[PDB]
Amino acid sequence: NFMLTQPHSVSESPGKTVTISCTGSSGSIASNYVQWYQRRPGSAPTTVIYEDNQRPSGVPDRFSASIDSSSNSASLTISGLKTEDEADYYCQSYDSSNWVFGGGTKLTVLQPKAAPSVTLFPPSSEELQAATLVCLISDFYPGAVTVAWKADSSPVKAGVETTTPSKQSNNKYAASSYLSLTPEQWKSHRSYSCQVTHEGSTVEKTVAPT
Amino acid sequence: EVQLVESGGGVVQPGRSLRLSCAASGFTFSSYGMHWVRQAPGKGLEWVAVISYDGSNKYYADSVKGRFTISRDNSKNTLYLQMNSLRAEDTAVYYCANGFGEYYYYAMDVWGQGTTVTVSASTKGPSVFPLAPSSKSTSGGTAALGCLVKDYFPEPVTVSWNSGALTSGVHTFPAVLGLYSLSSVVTVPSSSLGTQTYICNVNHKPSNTKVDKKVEP
Amino acid sequence: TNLCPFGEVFNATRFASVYAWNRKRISNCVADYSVLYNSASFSTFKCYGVSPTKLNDLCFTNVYADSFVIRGDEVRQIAPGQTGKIADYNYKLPDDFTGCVIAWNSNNLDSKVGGNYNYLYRLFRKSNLKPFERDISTEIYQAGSTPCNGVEGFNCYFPLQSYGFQPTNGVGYQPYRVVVLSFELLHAPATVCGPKKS
Ligand SMILES: *[C@@H]1O[C@H](CO[C@@H]2O[C@@H](C)[C@@H](O)[C@@H](O)[C@@H]2O)[C@@H](O[C@@H]2O[C@H](CO)[C@@H](O[C@@H]3O[C@H](CO)[C@@H](O)[C@H](O)[C@@H]3O)[C@H](O)[C@H]2NC(C)=O)[C@H](O)[C@H]1NC(C)=O
Repeated sequence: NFMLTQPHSVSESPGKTVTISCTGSSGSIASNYVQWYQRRPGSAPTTVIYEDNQRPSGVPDRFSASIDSSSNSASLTISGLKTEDEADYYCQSYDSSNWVFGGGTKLTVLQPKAAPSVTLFPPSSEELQAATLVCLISDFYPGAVTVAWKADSSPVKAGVETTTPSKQSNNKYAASSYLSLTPEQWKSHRSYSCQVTHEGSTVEKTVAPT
Repeated sequence: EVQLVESGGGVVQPGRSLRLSCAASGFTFSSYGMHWVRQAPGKGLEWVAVISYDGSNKYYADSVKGRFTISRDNSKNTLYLQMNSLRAEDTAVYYCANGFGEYYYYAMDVWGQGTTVTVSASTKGPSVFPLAPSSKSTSGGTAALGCLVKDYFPEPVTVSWNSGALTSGVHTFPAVLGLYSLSSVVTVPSSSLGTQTYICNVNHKPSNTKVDKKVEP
Repeated sequence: TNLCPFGEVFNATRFASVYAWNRKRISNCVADYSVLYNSASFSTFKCYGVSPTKLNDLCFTNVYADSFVIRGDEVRQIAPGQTGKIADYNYKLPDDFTGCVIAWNSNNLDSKVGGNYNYLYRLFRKSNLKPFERDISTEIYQAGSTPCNGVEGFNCYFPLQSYGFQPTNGVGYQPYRVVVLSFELLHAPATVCGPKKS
């Protein structure tokens, strides 16, 4: 079915301008009206753009949107960034009988950036006595981390994940993720890696379990 | 002042039924279309259903197609979402929203404040499993080490050592159903040569079951 | 019941070929627009120079309803500023268009197993159509430097070609019924009004 795909995260400095993309797949984004909704942390969503590029009354002119049928994409653009703009941003439209939301993009108004450090090891042989694995992440900013768990070299859907919380006065972030496994796959492949992707620079961030 | 206040259930057993209500005030309810949208913890927004101002047009997301059922009562100014056969993947804050402009519903305008529907269960305490360490000190002196607390309901299970080691990067728990579990990490830069003992004191609460384990490499 | 006959424009049994697109003038009536409320039954729904949510409180001198059939990948051309065989030679919207464009997949009506060939379009034209112009002539098109004497052949083409609407085509080659509402404001009294300022 028609799909809306947004980047997982984006971030810019106060006073600057950022742009969140919304590219359709299996259908044309320019066919039907595209909306943009803002959900601040803990709050309910609010409307910021309707009918491709209209602003409701009260939305500052820092917010702008457009369509690009060449790339099959809609683009929200926020100028003069302020810390109040930090939120999840969801684009929305519909294909026939189905109303579709983009996956959502967490916007972080930039405090310094820090790549995350990863630890993983599930040797609780007391658990194999009856095994769930552990992939720990800590000290990263901004707080948007995507982790892929690969049985051998193939992804799994048994992977569980936390909601990326903020660790006290550090103001940075630290998350944890667990997955139920069988001994076979960690023995099968040479590793059973757990990879973390943070910003544009995600060089490694993946330990090799067994 | 257009207001939407959802009211409805919270904690429910899988395979049961629950009836959400949305109370609309500050606009002519009968001339607007209404949406249901949910947001499972951690995940993004997902559309449930929409109903025309008439009640004559009803559409559903595929993932709720048969079980869920949207309805309204314009005399009571109330929107209803009947969800039978509740499963655990339907756990989310459920928002109710009106369509942009009268009648049309290609867009959402005002959203409610939501009701949180949790599908699950019995109060019970956890077990504890040790995480064994590794290091292989190569001028780094970084030996990470910790413990685990599996299947505990609810918060906040305390984890530490009750001693002089105050360098533990404790973490939190993923509330999923499909596990509930904690973890904590401790660092010993000497990579203790089978000497330093690390007790891991872990107290419960909803079952009064404090446990401890010793992490032996 | 001087209710504007919009629903009959949408639910008509027969639709015109795009080269001979049909125009129905809507006048001296109260505008319903309820057929536009069900966005799920359309593949594309866009207005221009007006919001759909304001139509019920507006008045116009005339409304024109233009309708026709084209194939799927050509619906994007029913918009201001577009180009292509439809927008150049068949149906051209002005740059300052004020109205709405509505379309839906009509494969279940306009495609036949052997292929439906009754729907035509103009392949060639000495020049682009001006906005809202219609061309139903069938002079042989001189594609080369050598003139034709009303005779077909190489570089001497019949200007109308036929769609091949077969129920198993790809959606880009399936038939789409299009309705184009244009809202006209003259310096004269309005005759078509939404139900909130009748
Ligand atoms: C083609 O459409 C016309 C116009 O009605 C349309 O119906 C919807 C499908 C939308 O497209 C709307 O934009 C539009 O109004 C049909 O004619 C009309 O149908 C309606 C509903 O069947 C009739 O309304 C009823 O009126 C009686 C009393 O007259 C009431 O008791 C009912 O509650 C209801 O309000 C309306 O009278 C009728 N008009 C005429 C002149 O017949 C038409 O049937 C349809 N044709 C086909 C082949 O589908």
